[PDB]
Amino acid sequence: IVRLKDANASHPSHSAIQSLSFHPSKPLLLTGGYDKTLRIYHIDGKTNHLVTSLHLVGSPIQTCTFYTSLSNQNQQNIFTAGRRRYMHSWDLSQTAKIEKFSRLYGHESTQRSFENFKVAHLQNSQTNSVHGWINILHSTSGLWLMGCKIEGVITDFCIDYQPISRGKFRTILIAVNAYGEVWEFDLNKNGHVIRRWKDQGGVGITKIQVGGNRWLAVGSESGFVNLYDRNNAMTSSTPTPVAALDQLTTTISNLQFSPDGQILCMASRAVKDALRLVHLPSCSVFSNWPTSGTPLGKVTSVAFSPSGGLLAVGNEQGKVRLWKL
Amino acid sequence: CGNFGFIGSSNGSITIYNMQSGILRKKYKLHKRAVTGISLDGMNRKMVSCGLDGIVGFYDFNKSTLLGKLKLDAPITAMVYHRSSDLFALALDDLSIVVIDAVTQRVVRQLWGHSNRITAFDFSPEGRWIVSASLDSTIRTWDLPTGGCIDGIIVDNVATNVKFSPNGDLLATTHVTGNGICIWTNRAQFKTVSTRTIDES
Amino acid sequence: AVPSVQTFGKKKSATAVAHVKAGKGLIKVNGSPITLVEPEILRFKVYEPLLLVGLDKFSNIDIRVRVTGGGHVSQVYAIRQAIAKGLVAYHQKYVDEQSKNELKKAFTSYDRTLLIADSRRPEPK
Amino acid sequence: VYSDVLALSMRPDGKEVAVSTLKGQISIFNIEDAKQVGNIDCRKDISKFFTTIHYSFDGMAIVAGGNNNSICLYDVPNEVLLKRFI
Repeated sequence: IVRLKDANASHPSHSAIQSLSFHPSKPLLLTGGYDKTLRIYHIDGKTNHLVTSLHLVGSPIQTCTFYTSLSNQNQQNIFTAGRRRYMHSWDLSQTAKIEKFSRLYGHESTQRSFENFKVAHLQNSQTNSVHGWINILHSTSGLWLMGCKIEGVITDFCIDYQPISRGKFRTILIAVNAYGEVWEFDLNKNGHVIRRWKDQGGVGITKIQVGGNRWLAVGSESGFVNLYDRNNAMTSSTPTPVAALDQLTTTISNLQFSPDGQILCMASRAVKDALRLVHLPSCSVFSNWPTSGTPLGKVTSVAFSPSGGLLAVGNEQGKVRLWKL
Repeated sequence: CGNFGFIGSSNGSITIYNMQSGILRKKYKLHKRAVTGISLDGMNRKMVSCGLDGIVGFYDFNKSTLLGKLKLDAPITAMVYHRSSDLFALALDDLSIVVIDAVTQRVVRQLWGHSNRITAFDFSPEGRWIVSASLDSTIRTWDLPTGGCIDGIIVDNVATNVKFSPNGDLLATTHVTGNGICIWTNRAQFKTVSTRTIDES
Repeated sequence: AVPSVQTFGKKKSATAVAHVKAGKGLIKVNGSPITLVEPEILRFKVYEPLLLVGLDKFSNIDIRVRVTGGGHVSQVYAIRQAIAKGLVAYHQKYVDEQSKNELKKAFTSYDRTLLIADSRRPEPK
Repeated sequence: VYSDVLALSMRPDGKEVAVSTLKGQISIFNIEDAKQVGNIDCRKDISKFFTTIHYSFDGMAIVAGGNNNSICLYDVPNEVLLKRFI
């Protein structure tokens, strides 16, 4: 295995990471910082030099989400959001004109702010959850297209959600956080439920990724990892793992899937030097790496590439580190 | 009586403290997962508990003896207890409501029909009804002498809390939107009604 | 000032005033611990307040008594009344009531008049 | 042991007997004078009263009354059944 060169990009303080994402065609690392810094720097394992950054005055930042991966605007536009009731367009054509996305009617001032939004595949749909039903509107027209009435009674501005690897047209999930309930909803017809089923919020309020589906692995706050197939969601509603393993003595604060849905990644942020990789469907732990003998820190964010070979690990000290895998 | 407090940690320990002096009095450890609901009879005799490892713990309050335990098919999220009839209903992960007679130490009732998770449920003061609030916008009255659903209230703002008044008059419901608390009226001047379920969407 | 209570224990003519004060568990009879008493067989009868409710119970207090009057049987019956009365007097004022209800239940169930002194008043029938 | 008594209560079997103490404690005992319970003093500010007491006819309860504007309920074990305030 190849140990790459250590990273050099760091915050002046000890700070967190808004989002980790990748350019789909080139190796490039996008970074949103909390001081209104929208920077992106080139990575090869040898390079960390800054391509460009963005600091728009009269607009702070609160969350970061990489704008849609395939319509035509993966490589031109990035929509970023702050504490105000609109969000921003960043143009690599660099034009970078602000398109004030305050154009939701009568329901704009109902959330905290634009803090959590998930764009769909072909950008004709964009999903937003409240404490809470979901708005679905265009990222290029500004009109409220529709919105599915996800009723909710324990919805707490649910932390992360995902149009699945079987296509957004097939179904689309809702991870109802603080109990982790799952609501499969169909995009082809607004108003029809695919199915709902219990996922455990007794263990795991932790973030979860969608595999592919092929595997649906979930993590707990106890080092107890579970493997849930997509067709374990059919009746009866309780899931059963084919293998449920302990590898962490402490909390599991991170989860990632590979693009083929056959590699799980997990990490924590309570004790320094702790990160683990999992193979699928062989259920193997990658033992050559990662261990506690590598500098890992208190890991907040982690991401695989669209190729999934590389691996970005952000700490609470400002160092984000990539690895070919 | 207002003398002792019963707390259940995320690791499984349940301690009994004295509310007058704030002292450690007693500690238990049987659950290996988080304790989701603790109660005791009004006679201060038998102490019940429910955990995420499926465990229903039955204790003697006078001694420290394990009186009983029952294992269910689903972990339990909440415990509401009716004191003057010694029954307690339990919201499980299998979308069913397990009402339990405590003296028998036996599972006696279980309710089905809720398509989604229930966050709030409470006993009628006469012990005949349990109106529950679920994520599928269902606020259902449950009649215990028949064991079936007799009423379902379908709303647009689902109630986060349903709470029976001590007198048989009012209902305290807190909702998802709206900082206020909707109070609901049982008519209670008459009824002989027994009519049934699913209606308007 | 320390938390402290004082009571008494009476046999036929024996007087034994107790001084149940706070501390670490010294329990003395006029200068002397319990295990030296002589009667030496009636040592077990004054062992009894250690025993009927559980042994420990004493790590926060201290005991000192003194006896004037009586006989060697009468002197030991005076103090062992006063120990149990002196014990619950601390639970009367500082500790909660229901603990003391558990003490007196363990006391009264075996009671050899541990909580009441002897008084004799005859009458023809 | 304590307590000049105003209020006395009997069982109609000749075995159980309740005494009101010189305070709000209510103690009950057998014909072999072994004290079963002693009940805590009277609360309810608008000082202590123990004026009337009764052993119920089923033999499973007693009712206690003072003059502090309520009434108290007990069983043969230690506990309070109910407390009804006027």
